Amino acid sequence: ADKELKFLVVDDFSTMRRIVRNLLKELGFNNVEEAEDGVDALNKLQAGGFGFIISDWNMPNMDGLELLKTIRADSAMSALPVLMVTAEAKKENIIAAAQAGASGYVVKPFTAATLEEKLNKIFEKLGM
Amino acid sequence: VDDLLDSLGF
Ligand code: BEF
Ligand SMILES: [Mg+2]
Repeated sequence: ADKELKFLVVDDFSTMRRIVRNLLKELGFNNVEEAEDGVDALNKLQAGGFGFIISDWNMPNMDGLELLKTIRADSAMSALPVLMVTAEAKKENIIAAAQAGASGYVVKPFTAATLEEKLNKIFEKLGM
Repeated sequence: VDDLLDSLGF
């Protein structure tokens, strides 16, 4: 993946977004923007240029699953990688993530090493 | 859980 790939980090908790942003920076990914929920995320995605989405599961107004489906059902955004992050892994949510087209699914908290591993799995799958 | 995640490629 290009070091300048533009990420959108979506989470309703500002501190979690900051942490993810810092982990990305530690990996060399400096081009990162934030969104506080699915609606806000879609609004910023309309600006174009994004190449990777990392989204939390539980958020008001539009949660992560809802955001993921919206992205996958949109002609211009349908191919964007989306890594789901969740406070708790439940079989039902994992199966839901797969059905909706999640590129990845990771339980927080996670280290930079784990983030790198999950990103690389996605890059490899998609030929990025 | 982990076997599911692993089987799905997550
Ligand atoms: F609110 Be997230 F799913 F941790
Ligand atoms: Mg949340």
